[PDB]
Amino acid sequence: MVSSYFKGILLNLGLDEERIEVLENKGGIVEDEFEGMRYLRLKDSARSLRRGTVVFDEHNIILGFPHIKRVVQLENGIRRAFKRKPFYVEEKVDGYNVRVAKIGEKILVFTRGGFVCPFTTERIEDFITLDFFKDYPNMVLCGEMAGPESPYLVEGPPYVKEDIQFFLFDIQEKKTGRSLPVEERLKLAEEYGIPSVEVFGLYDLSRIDELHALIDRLTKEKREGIVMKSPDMKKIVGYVTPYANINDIKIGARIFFDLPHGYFMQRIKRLAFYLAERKIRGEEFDEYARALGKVLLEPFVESIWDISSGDDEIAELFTVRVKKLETAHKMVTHFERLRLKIHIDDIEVLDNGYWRITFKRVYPDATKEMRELWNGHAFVD
Amino acid sequence: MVSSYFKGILLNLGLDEERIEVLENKGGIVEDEFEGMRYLRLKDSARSLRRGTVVFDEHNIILGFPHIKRVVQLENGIRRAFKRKPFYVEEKVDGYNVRVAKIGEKILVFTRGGFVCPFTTERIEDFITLDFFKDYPNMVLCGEMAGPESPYLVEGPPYVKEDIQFFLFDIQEKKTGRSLPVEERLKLAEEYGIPSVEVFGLYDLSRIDELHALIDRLTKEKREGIVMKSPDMKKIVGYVTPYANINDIKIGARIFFDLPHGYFMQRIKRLAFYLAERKIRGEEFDEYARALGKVLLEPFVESIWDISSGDDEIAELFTVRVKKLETAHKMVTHFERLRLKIHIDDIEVLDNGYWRITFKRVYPDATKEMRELWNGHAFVD
Ligand SMILES: [Mg+2]
Ligand SMILES: [Mg+2]
Ligand SMILES: [Mg+2]
Ligand SMILES: [Mg+2]
Repeated sequence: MVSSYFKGILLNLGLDEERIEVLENKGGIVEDEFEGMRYLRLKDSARSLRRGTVVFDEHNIILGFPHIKRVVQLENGIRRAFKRKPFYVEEKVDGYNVRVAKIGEKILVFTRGGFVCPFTTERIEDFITLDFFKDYPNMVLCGEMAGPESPYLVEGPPYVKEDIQFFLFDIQEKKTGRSLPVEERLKLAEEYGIPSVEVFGLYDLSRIDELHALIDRLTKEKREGIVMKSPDMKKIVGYVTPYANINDIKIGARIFFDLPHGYFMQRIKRLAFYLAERKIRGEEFDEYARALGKVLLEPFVESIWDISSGDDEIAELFTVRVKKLETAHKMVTHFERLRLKIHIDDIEVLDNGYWRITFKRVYPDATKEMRELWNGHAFVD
Repeated sequence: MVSSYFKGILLNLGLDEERIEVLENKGGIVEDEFEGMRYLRLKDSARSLRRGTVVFDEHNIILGFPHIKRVVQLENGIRRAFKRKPFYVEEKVDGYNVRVAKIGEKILVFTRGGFVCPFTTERIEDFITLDFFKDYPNMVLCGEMAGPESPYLVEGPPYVKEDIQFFLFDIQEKKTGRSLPVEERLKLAEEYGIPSVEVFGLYDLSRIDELHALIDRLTKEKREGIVMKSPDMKKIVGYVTPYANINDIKIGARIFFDLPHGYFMQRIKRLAFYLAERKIRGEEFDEYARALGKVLLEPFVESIWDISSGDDEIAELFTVRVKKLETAHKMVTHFERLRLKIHIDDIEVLDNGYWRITFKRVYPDATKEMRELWNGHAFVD
């Protein structure tokens, strides 16, 4: 299942031989390959080695991201996490996270599960100077890839009007995964001109009313929310806008089936706690209730009508821009290896010489369940 | 864990000794007691022995109910289940199901999991002549207990204006669980004056438009739906109204947490498929969307405000009528044994000599989760 080359590295990191065998047999560790370079992916956590960790050799170990906790009640979430101590407040940007690292002579870009993204790996030179990795070869740039032409999302921040952008939110050490303190990370982003998430400033519990006002502005601006970080990066909590919760449901309800457990319920919960904390009542409350009902039902009913004839599969269209047509071929191979059903729908050359690729992503499992129910399949609750 | 008396009975029914041991160790079979009579309850299925089966001796075996499948698309659900053959259409009544049987010299009433209900056991003589069991001691009357003064629900059919009522929907053999054909069951209900679910008539696929019209009438009348049965009772499918799905969410959203998996999602799904099948559009669609958003959010936000001070637990009030105060004491003991937190809030003697008991049922686990989130606990998605 997994080479003794990689199991030897795990042994030297202190994993037990029995744990390695269980991980190997259960598919918790798997081998992958990018441009001929073999590496190990952690599909499950292995003690200190978080899910999404990748191992190329004894030194080139890129730790997966911790799961960052969210609060649904902002004022008490702050009181619990930070008491009255100060914390940085940054934008939560709605994209996909990436880790950028120098591996051998190559700059590689990893998505959350530890896959090398051929698209982002080709594009990352458009956003980050490679000087950073000449000076800090053992550091990992951590950021959100976000915009309207994304390979993995169909939404994004309003201020990215075309293509896609990188937004730094952390700088971590290889092997240990240790985060730089906020201030040092921000100094490095300045020094190397690395685009950053917006840092709104330094706040504390006493400024809760300014933070509510910020959330209200972000909601009207169709932005995702905030991430709250102690200066030493040891305490991190996120809080998202009602816009983010409502729009997530709208996008998801087109598919409905085969989504992460609790996808819709969690966002209904976050909406209810926002309405409760902000004391929203009267007509304003009614507009949220109407919006929630609309985004749950309208996209879902439309897909039912789509599938009800019997030909089509539920689908999402998206576009990306690539420098080389060869990258588009590599993404098709990459999607096929990820067990996604995605094909090229259109291609256009742009006036700057980039290729704009339109992909169509279809959802056969959600389609099957939706169609079986339409066709009268009977099931127990 | 479980007496050799009962394991001997299971052996004679053909269960394997190893299966019995696994069931015993896992708590899939447990012993219970009512008025000094010991019996075995099946918390898990055991081959042919469905969950909720109870065993008192070699003969007094009362089979649990099959899980009756539902369709979410009525016309195609009928086409799939029945093709163009006729089927009976009965009312689905929103209550709790019961099995009534003669055990020794006693008439006992069992709820779905196989518990003897002390309330319904005391009350059942108000609805069914015990003559039936003099003539058919080996038959089980199966019905819904429904009304505004219910120990287990806080909703019910509109035409039960006070107290609670029994509605027969099946007659089954002891030990085998075999259902009588519809016509024989209806003849017996007539002969013994047993109150029945409304039988709307005999229908087929060709009458789908009359069935949609029926569903529309039932929805406006705040009734639950229909159950479709082949005359031989071998094919049974249910279909519920949009009213039932919306009101279920409204009731459930007061608690929200600690409910059956998929409770809300399943009812959102049923609403979407009704809107799609009936081609509901425009203002009519908007009113369903507004209703769905309101029943998800309003009861939930109200409970958050309730718990936000820190004293109260989420609660439901209900009333029942009993002939004897002693029955009220037995229900408290019964609730305590079921791991419910329910106490007596009020008592009133009625002009007919019955006692009206007001109980308060509280939800400590849902309360705890709701309050932790309000108080700022941070969690991953
Ligand atoms: Mg995100
Ligand atoms: Mg989003
Ligand atoms: Mg029911
Ligand atoms: Mg109901």
